[PDB]
Amino acid sequence: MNIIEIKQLNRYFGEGENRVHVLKDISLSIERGDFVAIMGQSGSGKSTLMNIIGCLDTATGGSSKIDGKETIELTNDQLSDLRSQKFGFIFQRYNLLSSLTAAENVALPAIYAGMPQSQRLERAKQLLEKLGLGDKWQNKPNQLSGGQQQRVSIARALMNGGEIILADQPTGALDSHSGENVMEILRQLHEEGHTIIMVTHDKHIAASANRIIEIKDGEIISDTQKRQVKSAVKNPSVFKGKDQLMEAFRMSVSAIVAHKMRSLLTMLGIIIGITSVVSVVALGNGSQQKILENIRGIGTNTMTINLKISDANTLSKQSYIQSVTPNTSSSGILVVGANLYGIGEQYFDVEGLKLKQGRLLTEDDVDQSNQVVVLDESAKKAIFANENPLGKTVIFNKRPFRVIGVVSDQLNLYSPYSTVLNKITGGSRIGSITVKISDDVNSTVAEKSLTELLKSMNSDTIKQTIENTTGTMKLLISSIAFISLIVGGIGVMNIMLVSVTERTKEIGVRMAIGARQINILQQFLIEAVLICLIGGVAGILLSVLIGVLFNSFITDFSMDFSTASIVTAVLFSTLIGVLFGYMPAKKAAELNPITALAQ
Amino acid sequence: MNIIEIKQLNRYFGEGENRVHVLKDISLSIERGDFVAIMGQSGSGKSTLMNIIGCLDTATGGSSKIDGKETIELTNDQLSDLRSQKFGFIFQRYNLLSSLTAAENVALPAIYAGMPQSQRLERAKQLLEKLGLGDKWQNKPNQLSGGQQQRVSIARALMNGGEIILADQPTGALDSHSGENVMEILRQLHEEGHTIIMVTHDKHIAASANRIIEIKDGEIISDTQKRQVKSAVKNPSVFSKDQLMEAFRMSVSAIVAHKMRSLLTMLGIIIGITSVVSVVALGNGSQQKILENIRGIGTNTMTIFQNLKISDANTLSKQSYIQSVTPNTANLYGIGEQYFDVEGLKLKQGRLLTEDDVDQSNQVVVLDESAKKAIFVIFNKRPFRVIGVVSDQSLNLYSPYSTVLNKITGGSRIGSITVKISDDVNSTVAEKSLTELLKSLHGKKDFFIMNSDTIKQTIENTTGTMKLLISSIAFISLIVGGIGVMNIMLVSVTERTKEIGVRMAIGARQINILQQFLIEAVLICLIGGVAGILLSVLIGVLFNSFITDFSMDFSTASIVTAVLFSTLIGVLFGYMPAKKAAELNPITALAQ
Ligand SMILES: Nc1ncnc2c1ncn2[C@@H]1O[C@H](COP(=O)(O)OP(=O)(O)OP(=O)(O)O)[C@@H](O)[C@H]1O
Ligand SMILES: Nc1ncnc2c1ncn2[C@@H]1O[C@H](COP(=O)(O)OP(=O)(O)OP(=O)(O)O)[C@@H](O)[C@H]1O
Ligand SMILES: [Mg+2]
Ligand SMILES: [Mg+2]
Repeated sequence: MNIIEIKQLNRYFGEGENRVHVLKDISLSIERGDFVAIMGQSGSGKSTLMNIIGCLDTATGGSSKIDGKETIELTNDQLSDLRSQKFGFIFQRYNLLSSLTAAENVALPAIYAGMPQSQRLERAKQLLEKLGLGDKWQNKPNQLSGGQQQRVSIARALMNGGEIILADQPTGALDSHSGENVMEILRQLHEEGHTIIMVTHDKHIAASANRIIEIKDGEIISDTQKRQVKSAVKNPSVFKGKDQLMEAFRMSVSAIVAHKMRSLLTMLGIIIGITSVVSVVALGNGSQQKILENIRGIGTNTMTINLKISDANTLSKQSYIQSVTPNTSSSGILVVGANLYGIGEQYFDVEGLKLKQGRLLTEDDVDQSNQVVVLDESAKKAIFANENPLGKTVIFNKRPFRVIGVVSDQLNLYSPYSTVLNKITGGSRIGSITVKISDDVNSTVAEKSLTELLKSMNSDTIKQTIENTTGTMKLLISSIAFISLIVGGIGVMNIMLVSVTERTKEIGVRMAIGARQINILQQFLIEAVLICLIGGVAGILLSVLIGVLFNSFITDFSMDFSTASIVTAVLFSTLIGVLFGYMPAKKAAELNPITALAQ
Repeated sequence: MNIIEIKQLNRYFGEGENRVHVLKDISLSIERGDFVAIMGQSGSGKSTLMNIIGCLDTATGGSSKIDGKETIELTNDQLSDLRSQKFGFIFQRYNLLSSLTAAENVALPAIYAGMPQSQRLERAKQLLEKLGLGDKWQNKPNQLSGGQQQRVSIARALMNGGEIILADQPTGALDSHSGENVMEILRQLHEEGHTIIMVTHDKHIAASANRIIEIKDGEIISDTQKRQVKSAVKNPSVFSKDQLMEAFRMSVSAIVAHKMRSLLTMLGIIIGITSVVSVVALGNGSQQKILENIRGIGTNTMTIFQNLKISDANTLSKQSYIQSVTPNTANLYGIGEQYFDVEGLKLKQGRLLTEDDVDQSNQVVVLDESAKKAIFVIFNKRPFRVIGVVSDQSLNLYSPYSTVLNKITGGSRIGSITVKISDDVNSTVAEKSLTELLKSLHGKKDFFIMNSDTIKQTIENTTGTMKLLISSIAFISLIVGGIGVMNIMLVSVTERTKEIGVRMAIGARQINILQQFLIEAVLICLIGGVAGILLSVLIGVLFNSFITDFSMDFSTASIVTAVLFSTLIGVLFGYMPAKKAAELNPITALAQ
């Protein structure tokens, strides 16, 4: 029977007293196949009605039925089907996409329908040929006159060959010639079985119509028909219960290339949120190595202890003891022109004394009980003043000694324990045994692991301030990485929330021309991940370049990276940049297109 | 004679092959006061010519003279004057500011003309009345139908009473009633001496013009005059505190109109401050605890290992770069008054050697923690009364030097003198300052100075590492937040380049733009700044309360640096784009 059935349709805008009655109990039925022209004074509710017909708005009250199916009760996907294939809409203000070409803007509604890309541009190019724009098929909207942009919008509405053709003032900016051709086009579509509902003010245009309604003050005044209307059985239906993503991907790349700034800035906000978190973790762990190393080098940790060399020999065969020293001293007199410490092979490693000049007590010296002495930094300057002491001799208890090297501090003389127990004091008993406990093993554990291992005192203030300042450096690195991470995240959020919501109009258009709710989320997720995992890649390998640059010029300490921070910094900056690139696009795609088109 | 003289005027668009010839050697002299209607096929160059006449575009070649004065040769403020007082422009696409009410949009061009605010709204409301929109004066453009929007535009163009009214299809989206009413307005203004140039496709509209020109493919085909033009009398030429007080009011509304943009940008600088400050203060705090953990491992001393008198040490202790001094001579260490402060040894139980013991050569000994636990005295068949114990760091015993040189060994010559070098004085400076200070006393030798200062080394060595740390992560976190503002800022203002093109076409001067865009920055900069300096404060309070370890010790140099950097950068990027737009041709600014 009818194709559109409106009854008791009311419409309101505003809050009240700021509220206005815009469509008042208007009841209208349009007969399938008609050519209806709507006329009225500016701001009388015409466009408001057209939107509720084309499923871009939703009336406050009353019924509206397309092919007898109540529109409000349809589902969201069902409604999108109507806007894609039943309705072809010519927007008053032409509502193109400013980044797409003429042809691209025409074929857009056909992508969500689902025809091959090759078929689209040829048709879109032909629609522009009919409407006199074949010369300008590549120009973008802002490279076209208003009248041309209008005809572009016309071609779009005819791209999917929709049954109904809602045309809100489709001639407004067109000359008589261009305008007549458009009416030639619309007439021939009426003649081929199409339904036309056209708002206009030009009477010559309204002449091409069979029926002419007049609206005024939200109510319907006139109703005129020249002829009766041929009958027509309704078309079958347009309801659709992989390639969809191939297209979504192509759209998202183009979009990204179109908005070079927004895109570049966005990925650049992700780039930093990664490298900043990564560079402080690696600068933090780098300055912790040096600081702890500078503390370990201020002295060692040792455990001074029937104690024969075979005890200190097996003591050195552990992995929780890295060096050992048998000990024995002597108090006598020296001569050139005191204390002679009888020490072990590794004593200069057990106490951290470092070699200044010459060499230290080798293994041959302790085996043969050599009469060789290593001098203390102090006792070396006092005896020899500023002259080289290497080789020259000293006399301890009328017994020669050949100076072989100098060491640092914490008169003192260091000779083997075999030479003090054979050539200075005699006897076989030694004073004590000293061991250098490893840096990793626990302190109080070894103090009881040596009591056990020998039966079969210790100084550890460095080993304390090490563990004490490693807990401090932890809290520092840990709490500045947390800042930089929360910083760079809110950095992505801000630039993502802005650059996305700044295209809520674009969704409103896409929804008006057929796209389904999911079609939007597809290309906006693809837009995010595609811009986030390129910013991510650029991120992990921009901090690399920074490390190299740093480790090259900087000498104090090195920037050592942590693959945990890399992961955490990337998986966080993208998990947050994708969430805020999706959330806004979704909230827009679920708005009534006209409410999305008024932003 | 002529109010508009256009000769040889050409115009192109694009880059060959993408280049098009749009206006082709068109010469057209319009007589002052006339009423002209231009017609032609869609895209024949009508809007282009219209923009050139109104000083919104500029021709590739050929002349174009308003009141005989060449246009290109005019200054950027002389044009801005024309657009405000010579031309009233009705834009084909109506080009309203979405965030302004219907009345606000119409009065706008009167700001940059300098009219009181109470008079603007009353006239704007009246103009809307004359166009039938007095019912909707509060409505924002998206709360209006296309036609209504068109009439708001018409109203705006007539706000400054410009002599020339460049109407580009003023009646396209209007019924005949409204359209004719608009024609009644234009027809009367013509009577009152206004010049009218009107682009249209309606012929009934064109009839109401004495002169009718038809353009096709960029050339002029038709030129028809019904009656001769009424003789013309040339009109007079038309060429900061308030100006700014208005721009401020524009900035505040602009900010409140873009709540998200604003809250996000000011949040962008809030972080750029809190981060920089919170890392400078987390670092300086941990440094204190680390440098303290190192200083507590030992002191720094310079032992002057005969000719060594107690008056030497007595004068040595009277410096500010020396904090304590000690004469020095089983083991019984004849030591001085402050020896337990020189080496850092601290008191366990009992007491230390007082000034009465060393003065009286008392026979009292302070025991080492190791030599105290093993035994529990008589040193060389000479009693000694124990009095205390110390911090360990053979058997060690501590007695006065006066007791060892009198009751144990004899002799008046001591062993050495140990001084405790201060924490702030440089080391190698003191090693050469004591060689001088004591040499002035002439008591040399010895002066064979030792210096144990590895602690004083491994603080300067780690303070140089902690410096490079806090200094390079404060540079990161600063560069980070600085770009974070640039991003959010460089978008937010490029987002409104068209708003500028509107303001520039409708009268504003270049400077007028920079005024309200700077005030938009500084006003949003120094609020997020305040929000930043005191949000970091609250973070410190939260950190110092729950964390026992190192306290977050702030710096009043990073506070300044962070703020003055996050604003100077947010201001530089709120201005740079706004200024680059306001110097484009208004049409090129309107196409974005
Ligand atoms: N940026 C551009 N790049 C290339 N060509 C352009 C550009 N802008 C406009 N053009 C072309 O130059 C011509 C100028 O059109 P103009 O703006 O004068 O439209 P018009 O004559 O007012 O048409 P209508 O009557 O439809 O409004 C058009 O044919 C258009 O295709
Ligand atoms: N968001 C809104 N808030 C308040 N009022 C609104 C809103 N949107 C539209 N209106 C009002 O609803 C009415 C309907 O406008 P509509 O767009 O239908 O006009 P129209 O019939 O298309 O006229 P034109 O020929 O000018 O396009 C107008 O009077 C307008 O002021
Ligand atoms: Mg309308
Ligand atoms: Mg035009």
